[PDB]
Amino acid sequence: SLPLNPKPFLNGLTGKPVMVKLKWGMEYKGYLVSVDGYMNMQLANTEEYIDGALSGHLGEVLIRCNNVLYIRGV
Amino acid sequence: GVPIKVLHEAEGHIVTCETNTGEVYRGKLIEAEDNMNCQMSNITVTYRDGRVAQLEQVYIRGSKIRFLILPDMLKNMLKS
Amino acid sequence: MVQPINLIFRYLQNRSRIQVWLYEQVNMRIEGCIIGFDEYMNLVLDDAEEIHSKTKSRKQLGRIMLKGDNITLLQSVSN
Amino acid sequence: HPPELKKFMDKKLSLKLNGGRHVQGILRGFDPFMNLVIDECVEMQNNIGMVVIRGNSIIMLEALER
Amino acid sequence: IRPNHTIYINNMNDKIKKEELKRSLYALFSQFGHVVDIVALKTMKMRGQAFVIFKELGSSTNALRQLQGFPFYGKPMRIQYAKTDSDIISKMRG
Amino acid sequence: METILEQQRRYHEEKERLMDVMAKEMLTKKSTLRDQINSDHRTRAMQDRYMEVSGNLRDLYDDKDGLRKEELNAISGPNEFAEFYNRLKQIKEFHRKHFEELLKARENPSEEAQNLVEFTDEEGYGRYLDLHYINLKASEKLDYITYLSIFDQLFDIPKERKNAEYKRYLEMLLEYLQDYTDRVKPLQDQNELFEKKWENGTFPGWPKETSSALTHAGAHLDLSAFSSWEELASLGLDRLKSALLALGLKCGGTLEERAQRLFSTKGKSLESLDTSLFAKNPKSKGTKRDTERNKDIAFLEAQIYEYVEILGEQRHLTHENVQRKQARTGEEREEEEEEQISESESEDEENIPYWLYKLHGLNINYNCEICGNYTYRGPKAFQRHFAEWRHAHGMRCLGIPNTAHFANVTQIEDAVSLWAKLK
Amino acid sequence: VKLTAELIEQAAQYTNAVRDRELDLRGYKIPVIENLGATLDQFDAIDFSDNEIRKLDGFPLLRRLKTLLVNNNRICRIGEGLDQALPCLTELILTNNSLVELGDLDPLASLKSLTYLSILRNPVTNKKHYRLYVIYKVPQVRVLDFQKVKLKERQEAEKMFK
Amino acid sequence: MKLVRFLMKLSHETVTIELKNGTQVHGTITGVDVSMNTHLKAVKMTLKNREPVQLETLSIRGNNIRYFILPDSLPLDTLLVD
Amino acid sequence: EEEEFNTGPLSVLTQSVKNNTQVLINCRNNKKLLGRVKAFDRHCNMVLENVKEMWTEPVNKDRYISKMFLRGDSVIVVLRNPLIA
Amino acid sequence: KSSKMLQHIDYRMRCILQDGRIFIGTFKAFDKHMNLILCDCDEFRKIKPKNSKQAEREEKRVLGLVLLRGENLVSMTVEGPPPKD
RNA sequence: GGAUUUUUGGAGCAGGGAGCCACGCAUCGACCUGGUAUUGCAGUACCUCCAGGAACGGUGC
Repeated sequence: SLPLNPKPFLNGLTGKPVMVKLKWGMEYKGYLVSVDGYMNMQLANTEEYIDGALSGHLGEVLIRCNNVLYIRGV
Repeated sequence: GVPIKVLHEAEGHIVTCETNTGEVYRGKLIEAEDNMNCQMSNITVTYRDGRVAQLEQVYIRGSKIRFLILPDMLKNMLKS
Repeated sequence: MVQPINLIFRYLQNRSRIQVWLYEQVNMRIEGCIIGFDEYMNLVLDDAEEIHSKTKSRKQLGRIMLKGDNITLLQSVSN
Repeated sequence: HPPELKKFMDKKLSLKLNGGRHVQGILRGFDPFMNLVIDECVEMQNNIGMVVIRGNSIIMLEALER
Repeated sequence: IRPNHTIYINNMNDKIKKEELKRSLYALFSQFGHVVDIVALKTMKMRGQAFVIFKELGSSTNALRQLQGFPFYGKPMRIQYAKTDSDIISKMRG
Repeated sequence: METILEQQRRYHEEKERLMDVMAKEMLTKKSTLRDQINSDHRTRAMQDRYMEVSGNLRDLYDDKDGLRKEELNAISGPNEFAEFYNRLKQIKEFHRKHFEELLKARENPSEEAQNLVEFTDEEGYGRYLDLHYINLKASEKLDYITYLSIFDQLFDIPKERKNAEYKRYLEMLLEYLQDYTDRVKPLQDQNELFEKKWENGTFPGWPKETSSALTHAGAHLDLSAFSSWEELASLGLDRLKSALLALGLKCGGTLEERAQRLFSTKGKSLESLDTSLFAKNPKSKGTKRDTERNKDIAFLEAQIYEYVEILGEQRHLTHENVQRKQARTGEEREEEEEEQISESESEDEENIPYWLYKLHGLNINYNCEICGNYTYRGPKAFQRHFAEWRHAHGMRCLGIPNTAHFANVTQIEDAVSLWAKLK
Repeated sequence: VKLTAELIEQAAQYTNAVRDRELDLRGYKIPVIENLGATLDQFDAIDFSDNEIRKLDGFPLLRRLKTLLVNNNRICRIGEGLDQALPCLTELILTNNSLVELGDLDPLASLKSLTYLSILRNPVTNKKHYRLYVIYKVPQVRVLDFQKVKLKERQEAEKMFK
Repeated sequence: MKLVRFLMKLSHETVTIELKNGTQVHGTITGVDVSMNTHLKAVKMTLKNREPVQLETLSIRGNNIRYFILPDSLPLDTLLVD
Repeated sequence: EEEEFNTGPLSVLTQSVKNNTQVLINCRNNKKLLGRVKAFDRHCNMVLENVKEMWTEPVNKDRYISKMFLRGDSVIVVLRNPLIA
Repeated sequence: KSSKMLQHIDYRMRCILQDGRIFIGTFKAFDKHMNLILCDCDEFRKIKPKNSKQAEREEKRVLGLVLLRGENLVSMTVEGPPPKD
């Protein structure tokens, strides 16, 4: 696309199912409620996938920005 | 910072530098930046296994320095 | 002189496929086509992949935003 | 501030990176964060071409030239 | 080929590792004067050869005459004055 | 090969040279020996010491020598120290080291290299000289110890053995007692303890902080002791103390009371009715444990004790200093500090602008087109360039003749039509 | 021209061609090796070529000294406690000196890291069995007089002198 | 709001602090500054896998703190007022 | 700024303080702190009440901590739930 | 007051590094980042002695005049009083 | 005044077993024996090839 930046991409993905990988290898799937300037992230109906396998169903979750490796829409 | 001024004072002197990874670099300090970035020359490097090597020219990023040893020629900033 | 940010701007324009070296993790690297990026070197990658150097295995990701925290190094790949 | 690297411009260098990683190439440019552009880069050996190294992950550099 | 600060050696046993070759070369040639630097590569082109650079020119001439055909790692070395001036010499002169 | 006779000879000769040097020293300023000897007197009681009169008048026989300042006395004492080290070494190697046809045989080879034009007056002169820095008279130090510096051994507050700096230890002590009820003087009052240091301890002698402190302090006092008296054999003193430690304790703890019997030093901290139960207690599991854990500390305590005893005069001298400085005013304390400082750092032996280039109009970007599209940094510079060799060479060789009609030229083109207007 | 502290302090100091820190003590006419304390153990190499030293002795404890170039001097004897003051001595170049008897080379057996040894142009060289003697008495040497110590020579030196 | 301000009010309290490197610190706060650099007295400090050592004084770089365990008595609602 | 605390991801903390509800904090130390948020800030420093700390050592472990301050860098994740209920 | 560092200035100080080393030297200067200037500084690895009957000192190294970067500093305690010099 | 050089973290976690001695997996490097090619004027990641050897070194789990 004509330049698609970090910030708009993430904003487009609000209201959507996402999965976030953390640096530590945990993964969290849920609906992205919001993100902020520092790229802290809020998920609803979160699920946890560790070793790529469903571990725990967690609900509403804040992820501190420094933990994030990458975010994927899914 | 006061330590930074004392570092700049050691430019032109032989100094020792340990990195964050524990490699030990000894030689002449050519340039020291405000952020602790260090240009040195005619180095002896002593790795974590104990082995030595020789380098003509190096530059180490300030953040990745654990510490520096400076001459005692400087010790004599006593105001602070 | 080439400035590093500009190189990226070039990668962006070219749509060259890019391989990223991550910080303090050697066994995995990330790949994709830079669509956009920001002041923090955060990247938007398309049709992205996790590359396991040990397992020779690739994990398919699609639309990725990688935080710049992880960036060690940026290279281009012909594929 | 800028890093004082003009002296090293267009010289061949040996770069020690975190993770025990080492590459070699010609300095083509830099910014205030010490992010580098390195040309004809080689991973220590396999040729990777012109690359960007983020200053964050730069431990040490050594000139292979005078 | 006029006298030169640098001598060109060929007919060297190319099985010696590069860093060992250079260190023995330095040792052997130190007897005639300070050796400023040694250039030796193992490429196909350059293998079995080395350029030894001395601070003093008299040292280079003495080395050449005294070590002509000296057995080094099994072979008799052949020494000659280099065709050109060494980069290091040119920089040290001007 | 090498004739050992010559080597052993050279050795005895060098030894002679050194003895002669330190003897010359002891001669110019008898204090050097006297000082030393006096201290020695109180460590090895047998030592015979000179007549007091000699000591005072600073004389060895008839001539009374000039009194020297402390820094120099100490200096020369450390120099003599290294000299005695050399001597001991040579004496060692020497101990480890100790026909006609061959005579002519060698005398023949002596003909070797006849053309050796050179004057050789440097065997006994280079040695004699090696042990006797400046051009003529600036530094008392011999070439042998030319890089010997006391300030790298003594701090300024110690004044080359005059005082011992205990303020630092007062700090550490405050850190040890976990309060501030303790003043420098009360701390010194504590040190004085060193039977008292054993039966009236500042803290419980099984306390960690305390034992650590005591270790550091002990070490300091000892190093200070030998530092301030180079001339006395350190090893001798060490061994003396060690033997006193081992032999004095074993029979009765050396510490005996007519009431409580025999006390144990450091490890147990208990008395004992008779020597009998005392001996059969030195094999018990308790005493084994303690003597096996608290050995180093007990020994260090003991050293602190005996070394502080040997330094009673310095301890008193310093305590005095403390009280003085304490009773000073501001100006007084300042001037005194000045004095200590001077004593410390004294010889041991006395004899453009932009605001102007912008105003002037320079360092401003400009270019001449006719000259190599050259750059000029000032407008005044341009007139000079016009009345110039190269500028006129470009004109005249261009076919545009020189001097004053063409002055305002910039580009090559216009002056061509101007020159067509000329001719 | 005594080897003095002052002498060492004004001496050319540089990184040599084989990338080691070397101190230049050439051509001073030094007769006796002494006062090395002042180098502060900061050199990988020390060049004592073209001097008048008689005995390789007198060194302080120098942990970093790995290369000793002692060309054109008058070395006729080697000190006995060399490993105690030079533990990592790896290369010793003694070309053109005065060692005459095989037994005078005996003190080199105690230098555990000694790997490069050069004794050319010394009278001792022409003594019968000089090479085999060095190989058996200083087995830690891998290159002797710029020639590889080979297995066959080791075995041959094991027979003779066994 | 700025919670370091809250910590700066805790002079003369005794606390237990757990460090990032696992070390445990029990002592009386003499001062917290704006960088959360914390200073204490009468300190019993237990590095992970040691027996405690007692120090009359200890000064911690703020970043190395994991968390403070506060006195149960502490009246938080008072301290949270500005 | 309040708006960003109110509606942004930190509203999780803002909501927990207002309702006096429980939250589980996954923590860098591999420990989890379960309790109520008395206060929080940008960095996710927090003052916590009725904290149940849980971890593992395999053996699970826990311990009660009435009053405590958490430096926010140690935060990995903060979870709001039907936990308080 | 700002004094909490300035108080200990000139004193002998025991400083603990992030890898777990012990640097003991004379605390002469600091700054915003807590970069420290340590005169007559030694490094210890194995122990900080409290009169360990076996020995007090193993793996001690004399360093001299040291500038330590604050990034890698953990903590400091008073080791001994100022040397007078 | 939490976005690369310091203070709002890239940290976290994994070693005993067998009879003083010895050790799983992956990657890279010289490296050591034989034999074999190459005789070439340079400025260097590295450097012939063929067969055999690694009770070798470093990093990660």
